[PDB]
Amino acid sequence: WEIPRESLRLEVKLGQGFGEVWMGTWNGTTRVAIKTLQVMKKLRHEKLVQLYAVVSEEPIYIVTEYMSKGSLLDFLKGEMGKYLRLPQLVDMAAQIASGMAYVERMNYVHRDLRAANILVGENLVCKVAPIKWTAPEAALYGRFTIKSDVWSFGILLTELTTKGRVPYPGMVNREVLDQVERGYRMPCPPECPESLHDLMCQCWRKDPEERPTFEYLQAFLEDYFTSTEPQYQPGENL
Ligand SMILES: COc1ccc(-c2nn(C3CCC3)c3ncnc(N)c23)cc1OC
Repeated sequence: WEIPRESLRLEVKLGQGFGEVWMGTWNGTTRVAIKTLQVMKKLRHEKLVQLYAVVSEEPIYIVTEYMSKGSLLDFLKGEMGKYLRLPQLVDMAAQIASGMAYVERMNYVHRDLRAANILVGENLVCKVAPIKWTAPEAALYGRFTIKSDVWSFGILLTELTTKGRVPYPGMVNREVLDQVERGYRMPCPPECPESLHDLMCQCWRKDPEERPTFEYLQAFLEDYFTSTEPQYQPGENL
């Protein structure tokens, strides 16, 4: 996994803050993402951003596949938001579901699944790479599980369907926590089918063991326009 420092060229800054992320070149021939300051060495999946190489002595360098559109959150908010429509958004949701199903199967917990933590490439490829996105049992008692990730996935569906807005518009953290424990849940967002809001509701069940698996979510999302909304019609935004 270890590569020589002189094999890397750092071209453009992409982000900063703990360290930075650059776009660059590996071995003079490969566009890569470079980040400066073991799970990533074990995990492998087409919907998981792929580690390429490391420089493991301070100053440390992490080298992964390049994702050309930046974060899903940035992508949704930018020039592309205006044009995404439910079939695109449902498709991206399904890809992430697929990523998380691999994580499910491998026995890992992600713990911070949300749009800022997903990357987007060419051709709408999406890949896996604070109260408001967190399941109550996780936020309150540190019970982080795949089931709390499923909760976050529910919140990400709303980010997808509102094209990147903050969940719980106008409420502050303390307000979200209090309200959600009292049984509040986000209503159906404008022009988004009730059947998809119902999936969100399934992710936000109080009993973490009653929430759907990712394998279930992936299959539902892949099949959505044949099995669930065979008669869908694009509207003004979705
Ligand atoms: C855990 O390691 C990383 C996680 C995310 C990114 C990453 N971050 N970024 C941008 C910085 C804000 C999103 C990327 N852009 C394109 N491709 C990428 N792979 C990235 C880079 C990483 O290392 C190269």
